[PDB]
Amino acid sequence: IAAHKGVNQAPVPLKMERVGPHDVHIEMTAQITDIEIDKGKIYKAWTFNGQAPGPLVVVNEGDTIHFTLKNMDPVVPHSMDFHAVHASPSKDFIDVMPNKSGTFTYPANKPGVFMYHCGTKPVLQHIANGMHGVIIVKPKNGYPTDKEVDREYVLIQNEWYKYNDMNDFQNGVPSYVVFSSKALKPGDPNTNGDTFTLKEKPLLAKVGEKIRLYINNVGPNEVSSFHVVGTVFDDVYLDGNPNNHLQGMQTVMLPASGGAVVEFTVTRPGTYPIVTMQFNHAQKGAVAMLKVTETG
Amino acid sequence: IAAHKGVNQAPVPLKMERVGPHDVHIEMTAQITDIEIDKGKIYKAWTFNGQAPGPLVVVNEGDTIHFTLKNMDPVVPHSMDFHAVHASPSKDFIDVMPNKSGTFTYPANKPGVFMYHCGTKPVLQHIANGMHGVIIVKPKNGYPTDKEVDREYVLIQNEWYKYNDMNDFQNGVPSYVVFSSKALKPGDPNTNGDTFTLKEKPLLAKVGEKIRLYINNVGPNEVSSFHVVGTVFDDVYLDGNPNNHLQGMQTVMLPASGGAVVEFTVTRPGTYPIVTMQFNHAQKGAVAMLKVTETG
Amino acid sequence: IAAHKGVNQAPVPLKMERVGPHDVHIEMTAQITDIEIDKGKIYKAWTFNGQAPGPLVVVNEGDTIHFTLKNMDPVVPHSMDFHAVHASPSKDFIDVMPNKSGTFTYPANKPGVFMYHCGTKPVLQHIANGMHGVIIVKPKNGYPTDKEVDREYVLIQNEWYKYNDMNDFQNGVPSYVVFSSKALKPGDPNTNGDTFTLKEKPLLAKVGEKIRLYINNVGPNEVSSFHVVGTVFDDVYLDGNPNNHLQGMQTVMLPASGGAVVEFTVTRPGTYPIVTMQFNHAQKGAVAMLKVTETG
Ligand SMILES: [Cu+2]
Ligand SMILES: [Cu+2]
Ligand SMILES: [Cu+2]
Ligand SMILES: [Cu+2]
Ligand SMILES: [Cu+2]
Ligand SMILES: [Cu+2]
Ligand SMILES: [Cu+2]
Ligand SMILES: [Cu+2]
Ligand SMILES: [Cu+2]
Ligand SMILES: [Cu+2]
Ligand SMILES: [Cu+2]
Ligand SMILES: [Cu+2]
Ligand SMILES: [Cu+2]
Ligand SMILES: [Cu+2]
Ligand SMILES: [Cu+2]
Ligand SMILES: [Cu+2]
Ligand SMILES: [Cu+2]
Ligand SMILES: [Cu+2]
Ligand SMILES: [Cu+2]
Repeated sequence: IAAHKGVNQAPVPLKMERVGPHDVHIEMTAQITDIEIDKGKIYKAWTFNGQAPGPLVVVNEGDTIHFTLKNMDPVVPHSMDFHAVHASPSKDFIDVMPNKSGTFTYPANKPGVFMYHCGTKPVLQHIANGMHGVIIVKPKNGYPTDKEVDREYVLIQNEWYKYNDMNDFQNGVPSYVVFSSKALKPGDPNTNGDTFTLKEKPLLAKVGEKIRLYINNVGPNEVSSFHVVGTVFDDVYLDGNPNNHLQGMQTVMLPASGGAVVEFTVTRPGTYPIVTMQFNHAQKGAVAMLKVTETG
Repeated sequence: IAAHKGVNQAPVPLKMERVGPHDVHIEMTAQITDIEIDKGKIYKAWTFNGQAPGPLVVVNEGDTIHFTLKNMDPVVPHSMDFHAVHASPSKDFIDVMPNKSGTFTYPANKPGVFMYHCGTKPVLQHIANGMHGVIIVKPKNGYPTDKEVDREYVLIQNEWYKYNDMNDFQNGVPSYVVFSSKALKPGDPNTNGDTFTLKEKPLLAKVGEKIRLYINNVGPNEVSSFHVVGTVFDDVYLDGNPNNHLQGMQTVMLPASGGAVVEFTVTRPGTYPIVTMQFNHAQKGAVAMLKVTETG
Repeated sequence: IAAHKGVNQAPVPLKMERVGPHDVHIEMTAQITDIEIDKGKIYKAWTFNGQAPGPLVVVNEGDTIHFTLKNMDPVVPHSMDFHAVHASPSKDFIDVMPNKSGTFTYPANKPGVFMYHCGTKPVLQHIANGMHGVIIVKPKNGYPTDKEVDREYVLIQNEWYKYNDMNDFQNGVPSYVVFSSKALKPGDPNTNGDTFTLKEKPLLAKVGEKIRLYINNVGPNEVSSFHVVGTVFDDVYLDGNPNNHLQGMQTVMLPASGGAVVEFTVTRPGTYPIVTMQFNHAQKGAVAMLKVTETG
């Protein structure tokens, strides 16, 4: 796209603020931003806010979201579909033109770990170029295992293809499959989908801890066989709904867009890989690390 | 196949009749029928009854099915495997020769949303050429959410490959992935697996309704990441068995042949896409539409 | 690998012995062994104990495993990752050099049907060349349906690719997808992942029996849509954990490394195929047979 040549729009922070006990404002951008997805490999991503996957959104069950998209792309329209919400797609997930904004309002009434993504045709093009992310909706009544959890992180799986190549997006294997982590609390890492960051800068934990991961596989095209090496998931909540409780899972199958809350205990000091057990994907980048120390 | 050149056997209606409180007769054909799977693209499908996927069968839990297959194909044997039934495959899912009939009897004792397909070697060839469908077995005791459901439809996902090409069937990506709808009540649409019909003629519903979909992914080869845009599944029954209850799912993973009953609320007027979130497949056809109006 | 040319190391029996009420010794080898994966096709597999998948391990919930790997490969290091165990991967799933041994100790505290595999980088290479298997951990309190089960077997699904070809392992479709059976009791078959053995020598059962299968899809790369033709699964325990109970499933979705305990009734004499309903994989080998007779 001629109008994207040389474009590298600096990341813009997510803006959120609570405007009522059950109402929250969110403002995101659509923007074109260079991201290093593998060493020496820059992808001029289509993004929310200059991150791919996009920034983490966290709301409470029952919150109505008043969402603004400011489209900084100079030529391509963009839009937003939150899987968390009840909305009219043809009214509320509509396009925002270049250099314009749009505001849409809709409720998040279901707890869980939801994908969000651009909804502009061809949606495959917009998702594969980077316009995906996660919104967490916290359950009013928590999870039954909340009191056991010592530490928590968010991990997202996505693919990368040949650059803006619709034939490859439709018909080709992914060139890379990657993990990223998005911060929940101050000091947590906040990273983009790449083959290396969570190897070189592992997530951190302490011996004996029960860890919760909020996870989503945003695809666009693949499923995930999510596994933490050296442990077993004590508890799994499919899509992060507390009712969808499984126990003692080795591996959690995630559809494209699928989420989960998974919890597991790290019993011994060391480094614990986090993989998809679809090992062709792990070989192509989808391995993160958890470093477990006596202190944390 | 020389004997299929120029063959286009007109669709023949499914025949069913109840013959006892727990016994039902079903008569289907195997026949060779041209189907427009994408605009301008005719596939000379191997079918049950001239539809691909085949006609919908609905029975009650505990019904014994007395099934007749009349093979109209001039050269290829065909057969029937119902996933709903307990049967001896080597006696009861056997081949029927060209221009012959065969009758087989077997019980449907499990509620749910089952695949059916031809069982003739190579089974991949017979399924990929179009010989797939759904049989619904209604639970004796219903589902716990029956009283909440306002409206219901059946949707089926399938792939199409290069025509009768066993190399492609085994080794290639699908050329198209598609939805079809099969009628449960008078006036419901009844369509074949194609890239366009359920876009151009959306399923219909009314604002505020709880919708039930009976769904199955018949493959042959792919899994599905089933999602209704702009809603969340309130309740999901895996394979349509009432016991396999999930709540608040964004996306339902379906194996090849996998079924589900999914229920969701449409809160606002508009058009709601129905997708697999494996967006390479959605791009290749697997998007249906649900049009939600103030009246229905 | 020059040092593997002409190498065919005869299979060595698994060694296990109980050393305390909650402690078990296991000794395995890593070795290079020719396996006929399809008629006329020899794969010089990287194996545990000369089998691919490797030998079956069965322990009790709460058993600590004192595991020794004796590496007979003349040049490549190997290692062991049991999905059953809590361990420090960077201390306990480490490499054993050629012609050396290593001993590692770790608890199996979770019931279920777990993958095991080599953990040596590139792990895809080691798994795809054959270093995969299953460990069953028997639940202390059994399964709720134990008293209904008449007969049980273990089945494992795996893929085979072009020989030691990392490009194909990462980017290619499987050349073969296969089932194998591993013995639980004397007289049970014990076979390797190949396209033919369980067709030519079916598993055996008697009319009317409830059959339990302990199943795992070891991949490396594909998911499985596991189905027994002519029946429905009465009960399914995901990953073999008794809590993860489903009923009346036609088809069980297994992620890569995913396990299950599945139970089903065979009502009539005959031969019952066992498939993945991803029929491209079934066409490429993934069909086993169950022969059901009046006697067994
Ligand atoms: Cu309030
Ligand atoms: Cu507002
Ligand atoms: Cu966009
Ligand atoms: Cu892939
Ligand atoms: Cu703790
Ligand atoms: Cu799956
Ligand atoms: Cu693993
Ligand atoms: Cu009766
Ligand atoms: Cu009759
Ligand atoms: Cu047929
Ligand atoms: Cu595909
Ligand atoms: Cu209603
Ligand atoms: Cu979506
Ligand atoms: Cu004891
Ligand atoms: Cu010892
Ligand atoms: Cu190895
Ligand atoms: Cu495949
Ligand atoms: Cu019995
Ligand atoms: Cu089938």
